[PDB]
Amino acid sequence: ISRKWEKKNKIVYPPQLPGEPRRPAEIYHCRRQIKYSKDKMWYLAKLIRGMSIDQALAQLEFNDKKGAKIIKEVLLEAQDMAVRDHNVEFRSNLYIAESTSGRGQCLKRIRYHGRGRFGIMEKVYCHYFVKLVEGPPPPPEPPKTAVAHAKEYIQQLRSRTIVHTL
Amino acid sequence: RGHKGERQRGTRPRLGFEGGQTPFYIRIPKYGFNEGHSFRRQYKPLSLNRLQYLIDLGRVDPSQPIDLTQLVNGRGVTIQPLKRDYGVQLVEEGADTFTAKVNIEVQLASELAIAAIEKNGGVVTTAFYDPRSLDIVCKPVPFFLRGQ
Amino acid sequence: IGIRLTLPPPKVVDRWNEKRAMFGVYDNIGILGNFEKHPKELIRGPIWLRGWKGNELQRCIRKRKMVGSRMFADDLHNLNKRIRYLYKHFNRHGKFR
Amino acid sequence: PLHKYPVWLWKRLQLREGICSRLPGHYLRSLEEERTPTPVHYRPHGAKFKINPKNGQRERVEDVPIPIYFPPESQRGLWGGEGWILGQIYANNDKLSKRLKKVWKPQLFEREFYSEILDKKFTVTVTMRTLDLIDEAYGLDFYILKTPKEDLCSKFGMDLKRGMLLRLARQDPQLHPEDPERRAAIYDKYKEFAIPEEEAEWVGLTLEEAIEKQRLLEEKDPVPLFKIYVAELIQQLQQQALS
Amino acid sequence: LRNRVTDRYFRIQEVLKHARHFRGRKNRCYRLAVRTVIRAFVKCTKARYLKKKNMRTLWINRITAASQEHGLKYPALIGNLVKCQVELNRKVLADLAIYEPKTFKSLAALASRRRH
Amino acid sequence: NFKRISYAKTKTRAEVRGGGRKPWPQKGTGRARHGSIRSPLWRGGGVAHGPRGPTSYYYMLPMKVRALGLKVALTVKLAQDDLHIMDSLELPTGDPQYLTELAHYRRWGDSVLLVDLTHEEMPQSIVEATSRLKTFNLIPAVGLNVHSMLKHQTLVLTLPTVAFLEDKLLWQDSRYRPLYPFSLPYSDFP
Amino acid sequence: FTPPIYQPKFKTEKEF
Amino acid sequence: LTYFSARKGKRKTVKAVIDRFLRLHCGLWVRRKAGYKKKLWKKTPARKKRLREFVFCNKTQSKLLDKMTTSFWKRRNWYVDDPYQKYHDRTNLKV
RNA sequence: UCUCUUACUUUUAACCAGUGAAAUUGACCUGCCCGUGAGAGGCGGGCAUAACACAGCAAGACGAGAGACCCUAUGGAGCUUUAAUUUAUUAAUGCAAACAACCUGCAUUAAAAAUUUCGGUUGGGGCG
RNA sequence: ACUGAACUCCUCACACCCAAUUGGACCAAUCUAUCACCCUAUAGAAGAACUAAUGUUAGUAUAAGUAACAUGAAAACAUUCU
RNA sequence: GCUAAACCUAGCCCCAAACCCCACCUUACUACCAGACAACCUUAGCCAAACCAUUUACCCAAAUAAAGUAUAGGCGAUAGAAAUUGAAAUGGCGCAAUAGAUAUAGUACCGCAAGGGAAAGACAAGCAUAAUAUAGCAAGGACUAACCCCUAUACCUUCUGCAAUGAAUUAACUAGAAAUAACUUUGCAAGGAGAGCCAAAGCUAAGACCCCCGAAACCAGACGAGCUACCUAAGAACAGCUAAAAGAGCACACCCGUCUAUGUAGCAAAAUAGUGGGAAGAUUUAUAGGUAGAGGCGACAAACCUACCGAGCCUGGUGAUAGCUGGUUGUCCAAGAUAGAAUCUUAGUUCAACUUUAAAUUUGCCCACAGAACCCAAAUCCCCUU
Ligand SMILES: [Mg+2]
Ligand SMILES: [Mg+2]
Ligand SMILES: [Mg+2]
Ligand SMILES: [Mg+2]
Ligand SMILES: [Mg+2]
Ligand SMILES: [Mg+2]
Ligand SMILES: [Mg+2]
Ligand SMILES: [Mg+2]
Ligand SMILES: [Mg+2]
Ligand SMILES: [Mg+2]
Ligand SMILES: [Mg+2]
Ligand SMILES: [Mg+2]
Ligand SMILES: [Mg+2]
Ligand SMILES: [Mg+2]
Ligand SMILES: [Mg+2]
Ligand SMILES: [Mg+2]
Ligand SMILES: [Mg+2]
Ligand SMILES: [Mg+2]
Ligand SMILES: [Mg+2]
Ligand SMILES: [Mg+2]
Ligand SMILES: [Mg+2]
Ligand SMILES: [Mg+2]
Ligand SMILES: [Mg+2]
Ligand SMILES: [Mg+2]
Ligand SMILES: [Mg+2]
Ligand SMILES: [Mg+2]
Ligand SMILES: [Mg+2]
Ligand SMILES: [Mg+2]
Ligand SMILES: [Mg+2]
Ligand SMILES: [Mg+2]
Ligand SMILES: [Mg+2]
Repeated sequence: ISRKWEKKNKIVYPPQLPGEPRRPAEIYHCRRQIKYSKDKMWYLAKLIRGMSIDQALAQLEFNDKKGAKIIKEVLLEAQDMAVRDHNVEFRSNLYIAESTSGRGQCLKRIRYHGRGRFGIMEKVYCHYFVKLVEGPPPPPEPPKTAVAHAKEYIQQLRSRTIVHTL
Repeated sequence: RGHKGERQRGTRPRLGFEGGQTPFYIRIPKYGFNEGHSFRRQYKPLSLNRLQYLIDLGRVDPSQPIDLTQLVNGRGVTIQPLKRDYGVQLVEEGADTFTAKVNIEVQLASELAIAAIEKNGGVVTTAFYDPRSLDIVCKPVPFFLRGQ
Repeated sequence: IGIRLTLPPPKVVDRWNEKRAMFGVYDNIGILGNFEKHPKELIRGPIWLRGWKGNELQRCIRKRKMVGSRMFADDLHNLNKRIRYLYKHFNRHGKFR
Repeated sequence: PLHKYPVWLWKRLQLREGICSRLPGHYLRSLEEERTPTPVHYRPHGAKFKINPKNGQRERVEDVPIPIYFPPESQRGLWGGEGWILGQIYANNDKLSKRLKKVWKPQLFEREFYSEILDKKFTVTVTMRTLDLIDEAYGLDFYILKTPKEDLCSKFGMDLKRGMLLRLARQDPQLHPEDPERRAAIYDKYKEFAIPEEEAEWVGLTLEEAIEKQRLLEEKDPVPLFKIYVAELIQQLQQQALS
Repeated sequence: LRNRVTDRYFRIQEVLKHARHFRGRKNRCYRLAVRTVIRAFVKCTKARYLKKKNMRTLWINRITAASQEHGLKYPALIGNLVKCQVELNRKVLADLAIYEPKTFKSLAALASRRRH
Repeated sequence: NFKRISYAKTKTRAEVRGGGRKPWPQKGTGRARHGSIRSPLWRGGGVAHGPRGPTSYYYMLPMKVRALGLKVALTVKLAQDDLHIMDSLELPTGDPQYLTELAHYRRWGDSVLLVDLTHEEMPQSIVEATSRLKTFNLIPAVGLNVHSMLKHQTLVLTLPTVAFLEDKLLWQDSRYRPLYPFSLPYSDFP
Repeated sequence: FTPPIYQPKFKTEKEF
Repeated sequence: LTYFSARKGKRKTVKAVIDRFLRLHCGLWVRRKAGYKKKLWKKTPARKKRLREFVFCNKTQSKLLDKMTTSFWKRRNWYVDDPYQKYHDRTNLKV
């Protein structure tokens, strides 16, 4: 197995110079071996990707999926450790920079079929990972405008060379 | 190994099999070419050329009687009693240049070889040896180590 | 992934231990000792292949001939089966005749 | 691995160990020695060498005995070394025909034999060969005493041998009691076969019977240590008094 | 397992490195990668003929365009240049068409004059 | 190689435990056809062409060839200045340090092979000195061989060993073809 | 008819 | 044939070959002609003369016979009055 | 049942939640017409063509998984016989052996069996 | 007329486009001898090289989060009701 | 960044040496009454003979040699002596957890049983980060530029050649074993070789070369009648109505299984629902026992004998055999093509032809004339030149 996500909280950066922008705090947290499909967990992780901590908690509190409660508990734990151990001033000043689900260690069971035949059921487990970054959630990428499209097209037109000649 | 078949599978028929046609080595009539081959007596030839060569090189001493023991000890002849060698036959080859006075005891001797030996003032006698005596004569030291 | 991720522990070989240092001694016991002993008498190993060599079938035949009576029961059964199989293979299989 | 000894030597090794080692030497030698039985079911070669007509050369010839099967009934009778031939034949006596299993059995008769040394009449299942052998030996007692174990090939025959030999060795007066002259005449007639009784006791015993006999001979209830210690203490006190 | 292969990692990587820019499992799975890498190399080898063939086609197209700008057809231009003993090849003629229009104009005028 | 006896051995599919029954029927299961669970294709199955029993690698070069090899090794040592003749192997002391320092001073190799005539008459001083050394090896003359002569950088011979080796190796030249093994009595051979 | 083949139980009874 | 016997591990000789062919030491095999004793009354004198002859074998036939016999049958035999003593060697042969 | 089908209920279904198989799978960035080939998603010529879910359908993917038909093998096995080979074994007799019974050996005849084989050419088979 | 090949020429270089089979030149890794002592060399060996056996074992995919499975109702969780 | 990935000794292999309290045969592991049954008896067959029918090596009691000789033999496949001769004496160019023992264990588990029999302990694939953009074996040529342009009928194997076969993918494992000659390189040389053997340049030594998986089977010895078939002993069940002592009627329980539908990896390796037949009998059924594989049993369906019986199952012979199918793993170069005969042979083989390597030597191919039949075409053959 790998446990690099846990270690990512133990990296200490050198002290910043006074004439240097304040480095936003980063908090890595995880829950391992959740009795849940990683494919089902992926939808909740994708849902709360990029959102503020409070918005994610609000969205998860009203989601019917089993993994929603687990992700909410993980996020609450991450918020607590962000305040206690990572010197995050405000609880709510956090956004989910990364939220992914990973395969866990799974168990194999026998599923009996109808003619003395069988399948191998897998008791699926999943991991769940969050990185919380201190600060407002970054603004969503603005949609491409017609002006931007035309600019890109004209740049492509200007990039043309006379190919396969002197 | 080639493409599929007996030869590629490694199961081609025995040597001499011809695919069912009666084999060459069986369709030929039996003839007694080798009947009694193992009971035919064999005599290693000792040409007068070879005898003169041995005497000249001193591997065989003509001043003493020359018998099969002396020939073997001088390495002039190699006798295999197990291969039905019954001894040495004198061979007329080299008679016209034989110039040695020798007392030689062989098992067979051609008329011309006897003539050459006697013309040089020597003596030749044909003496029989059974296989056991022949083995003992050819290699006496192993027999002496047998303690019999 | 069929590769080890660490260097194996170093393998130190003493080229001058007694065995290596005296290797080869008495290989000329015959030509330097009036042929009282043959160099093959220096060979230490199975009694049935001291100073002798053969293919697997000949080795198995020799083993059965020389120590077959002292072999364990199932080892001897295996040797008999092996001789039978090797006989069939060497006398009936192969590219050549 | 390999056994230290060949497996066919294991019986001999066992004989050299345990109670079998305590067995008397003459009996052990009798077991160890093996002589080929007299040819019965095959004609032996006249000589050791023969001029085979095919090539006219002198070739060695050996007599390979036919394997004979002796059913357990034979051990209760006197078959003169005769037994069942379990073999095979070629139908119509040509090798290119079928090969058939064939059992040749001897013709068995029930006859009554009187043993002079035993003064008893035995009804014995017998063969014509056994009758001829008895005639050649001039009587049942002579046949039993002359014929070795291998040629006799009968547990009953060897028991008769042991009985006759014990009778001779002991000069037992139970042979025709009240007729000492007749008893002495019988013993004189069979004098040449007499052997020591210590040896006659073990004649014809199977290995298991001999082991049981030896175990019975050497079985002794242990002497109480009271007696041993009393003897030792009395001896020590005698030594102290003398010194 | 007296002798076992220990280099299989590097033997696999030698092919996978050439397969890394493929689509799908052809860039990962050696069984699939090796087949597509062999096809890629065979295509690369065979494409050296098509590169030369297409370059001449491109040169002829460009020369045709440039000469039609002056009323000449490509066969007329090429043939009359040969007859005037100008041995400029098609690559050079296309280069002159693109980068020296006045020189190409001179060549076209020369070819038309020779024709007349 | 002539002394080599490899003891590597693998079990064939006949000798691996079990594997008598056919695992599943030929047809119907949708699986590959197999006759035993111990065929070489299977995990835990036999080895198709593995090493078979203790195998010997024994062979004899002609004794003339072996004697010639000894002669060539001696000529090579002499020509390359690795051969040193001693009147005797007697040492002032049995101290190994003396022997090592002597070799270092005389610019001998890192390894020395000292050869004395017979095992019994070897001086006690040299015996004690060499018994404690790894690269200085002392052998009787009858133990001389090409492998050890090549393993050791320098070869030290005594004069009796030189005479003995000359006699033994030159005898191979001008000798008859044997009538029987030379261990048996001959007219002129000790 | 070919009877079904059952795999060994240990493959499916494994636990952490 | 048997390349490795079960008792000695040696190569065996096909005795059908020995009963039929004579090997001259140089490598030639001599044989009789098939049918040389069969129904001579219905054969012409020329055919009978051809059949009564001792005949050499092919190169491939000789190679087959050499494979089917062991080295014992390919040795020098110094028989007393061998009729084939002169034929055992080749003379004035170019390639 | 049908002309000729309809309506409703339950199950199934579809959506939400939990759990979670199987056959299958060369890789696939997996279109249509005509042609080619004896049968084309992939070849040629045309045509079409932003990108992905979901629910249906069953024309194609020579669909999947099994099976049938024919032919072959100096492959098996079974069956029947006036196929070949035997009669070891039983059952009868006969002759010797043991002095009628019983039993041994050698024959002959049967019963019961046993072992083994299935040449080649002619769409197949019959008769050839 | 031109276009048009791996044909031919051109600059340079050349052993470098048949199945079965056959001849040859090299060679990965491993072990051993002796080196090197750094990760190599000269040799000797051999369980000595896998895109393919409905191959064996293990892992994980695809089909698929599909097929399929399950707990009568309320409640004070006492109980009552269907 | 998940899943993973890696590791080294747990042990094992081949040699050498050495000869290695109580309970329990009854239903085993059961303190404690009339014994007596007590064992012995050729292996067969697979297989080779290309069928098969006689035949076809198999712990031997000193290796080597005699010798693959004498002999035997559908005289053929093959088998094969002896006389005689006389060998001395704690290690690994073994494995390192798919290996090495099956073994962490004959355990778990599977089977009624005999039997079978494991696994494992210390950034591969798959996914995620990060779905997707016209067009197409997914690449190549390229290009400023990912795509757009142009070119391009997946791989293996089997077919004459494309169709057919196999392949989800990763990792590990997984398949050319050897003699008769030859050739090459040493040694010595009319002799070689460390007895035996060969020798009219030979002899000695080395180097090079002969795969893997798979039947249906056959035989031997065990294990099986807790299913089923039949039987034996001793039991049990059969309402109600009608009829009256019934192989009676209707119809419960019970037994069965006519028809339909559902189900078709199912609840089920034969079930469910309805319908239907029998239901005091030649009935159904519990218990214990018996008959065993060429055998049993059979109200004969070749039915049944532990889910797969035109002949059970297990183990062994056994790595059966397979002229059939499939597979047969580094790089590079080179030479390399259809072809007659025989054959229980046409799915094979042997010889020839072709082919490859090495070697020796001198002619080889093409062909101008001249020349090759009477009966009554195109060309071919042959060879001075070239
Ligand atoms: Mg193949
Ligand atoms: Mg073929
Ligand atoms: Mg087995
Ligand atoms: Mg194993
Ligand atoms: Mg759901
Ligand atoms: Mg079409
Ligand atoms: Mg397609
Ligand atoms: Mg759809
Ligand atoms: Mg299909
Ligand atoms: Mg061109
Ligand atoms: Mg060219
Ligand atoms: Mg391998
Ligand atoms: Mg692989
Ligand atoms: Mg595979
Ligand atoms: Mg899924
Ligand atoms: Mg679906
Ligand atoms: Mg559903
Ligand atoms: Mg056969
Ligand atoms: Mg293991
Ligand atoms: Mg990966
Ligand atoms: Mg497939
Ligand atoms: Mg029952
Ligand atoms: Mg009633
Ligand atoms: Mg009724
Ligand atoms: Mg019935
Ligand atoms: Mg019927
Ligand atoms: Mg069954
Ligand atoms: Mg096979
Ligand atoms: Mg070529
Ligand atoms: Mg025929
Ligand atoms: Mg065929």
